[PDB]
Amino acid sequence: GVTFQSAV
Amino acid sequence: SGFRKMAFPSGKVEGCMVQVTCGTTTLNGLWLDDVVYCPRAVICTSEDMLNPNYEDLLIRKSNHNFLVQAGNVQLRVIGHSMQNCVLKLKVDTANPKTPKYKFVRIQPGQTFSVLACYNGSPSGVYQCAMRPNFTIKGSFLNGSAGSVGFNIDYDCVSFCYMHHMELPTGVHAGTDLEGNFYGPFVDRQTAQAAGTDTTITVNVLAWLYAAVINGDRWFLNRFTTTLNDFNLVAMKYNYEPLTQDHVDILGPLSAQTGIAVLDMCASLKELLQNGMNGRTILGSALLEDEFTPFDVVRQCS
Amino acid sequence: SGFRKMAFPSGKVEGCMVQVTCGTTTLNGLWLDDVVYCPRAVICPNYEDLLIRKSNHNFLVQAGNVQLRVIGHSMQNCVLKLKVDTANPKTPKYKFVRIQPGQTFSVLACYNGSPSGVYQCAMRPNFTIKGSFLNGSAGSVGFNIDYDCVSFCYMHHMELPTGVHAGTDLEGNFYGPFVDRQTAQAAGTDTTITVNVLAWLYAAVINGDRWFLNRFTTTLNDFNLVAMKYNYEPLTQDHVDILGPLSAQTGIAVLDMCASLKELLQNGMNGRTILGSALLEDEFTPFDVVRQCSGVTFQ
Repeated sequence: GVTFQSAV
Repeated sequence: SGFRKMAFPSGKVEGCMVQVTCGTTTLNGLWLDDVVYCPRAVICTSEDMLNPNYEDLLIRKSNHNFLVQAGNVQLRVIGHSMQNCVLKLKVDTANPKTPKYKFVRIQPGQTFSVLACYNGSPSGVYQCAMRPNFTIKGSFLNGSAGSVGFNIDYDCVSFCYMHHMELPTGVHAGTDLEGNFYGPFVDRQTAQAAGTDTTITVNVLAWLYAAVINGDRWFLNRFTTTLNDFNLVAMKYNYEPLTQDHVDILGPLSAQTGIAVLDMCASLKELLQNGMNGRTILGSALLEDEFTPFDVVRQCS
Repeated sequence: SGFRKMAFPSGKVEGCMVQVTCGTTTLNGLWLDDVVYCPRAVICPNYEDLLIRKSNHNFLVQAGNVQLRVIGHSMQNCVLKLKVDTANPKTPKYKFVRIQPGQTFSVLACYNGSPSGVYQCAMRPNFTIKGSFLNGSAGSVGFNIDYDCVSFCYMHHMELPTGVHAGTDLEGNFYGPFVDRQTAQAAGTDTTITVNVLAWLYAAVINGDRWFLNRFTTTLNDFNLVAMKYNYEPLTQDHVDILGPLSAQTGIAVLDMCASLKELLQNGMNGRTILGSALLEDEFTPFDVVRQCSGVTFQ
């Protein structure tokens, strides 16, 4: 449940 | 008079924010002089975010794979390198809005302002602290990576944080501006958890001093304590240990109020045991720990 | 995730702040187009009209290291308008707006014309603001950003004896029953901004903090009868409408959430916290929750 917070 | 969570004015940082795109991935970059700093995870593909090999991914990129947009202007990337977890994109234009600045790696307990941005544009500014477990309790959504934390004491912008990720408890992890993570975290979506967080004791004491400076004394008591006895009590409430350095750092606020540091420690011990019984301190019904001794002096008379 | 007291980015306003000095009084001015706005107390029962027999050169206006040439002066309500010979090249798209109690705004606290900090404040129901201001802060301004437009809504004037603050809109009209003279003045009984509390309970639900939801619902009339007894502002149907998005986005209808708030007032929090607070926060508007939780940006 670890999330990069870039956007795609 | 008054006491607020006060951020630094954000204009000097606003003028550095850009949008960085690589393939279908977009985040924010920090344009200082002729370099754009951003999280290296912008080069990851959606598929491989568990175990990216960043060296391998970066060598397959051309300068023209990086789309960098400042407002409506596209910046030309003329070189690129990776430093720890940050990518450095060399561009052919120095940012004319570059402020006087430096990079600093902060210690847990330190505070800073965050300019949360999306697509290179600012959404808002708020105060944050580096927690003892090296997370920050931010307010960040998808696309906020590359937003920065900073202080602007005097004329110089000190950048201390670049945002990368959100952990499963909803708190945040990121790096200094040299790309080194705070805490044991890595730029991978593998399972990671923040350690147990604790309360920043020296900040709580600073804030009680701010309360006395603003004319509130209801929580003081006649007692003093020793440093070691206070630490034995504080640990039982998951408070960070108070060191003699912290005691020294509180010397100024102690002199301004006439309340010795260990006298204020005895008042904090009693507040931990009794709670506030329906009263507030500086408008809060709990003990606030994201104001440093320096923050209190900056804000108060 | 997360939820913080979030101010608007302040860059557009920082480029408008200047220092205004008259005699031994120094405060801040707001330089927009070719006019500098500041509190009329900079010229100081004061007969401000009789006191402006000074010349344009009596007002020293400094923008950074540059002195602005004043070429006229006039007074509007409690604000002085200094005409200068140069339009501010940094003037943003802006307008002046007067806000209502319960509305929030960002304060750019300034000293000697230099911005020192930024924070969020609410116009209280008793027309004060719970600011953080020291001597030299008069003329600091409050603002929101609507889309691309800076809406200036507050100019700081003074501190009341309880330590809260009073000021004007940018046309010089005070918020609240206050005057700009040394006379005995007090903050009236304040009340809690009900619609803002509900907005913040929605923010809490968006962030997964849900322990206060209950099975009960209520009516606007039934809720207001209980709420007035705890010194909460009345909730109008307008407020219900404004919360419509959040009510839809969370599945808690406003009146369903109202029943949660109704219980929190009568029963307290029973030792729990909401979004990291042990009291009911009332300085986030419904729009504040939307802008923060959807990542609205300003360009």
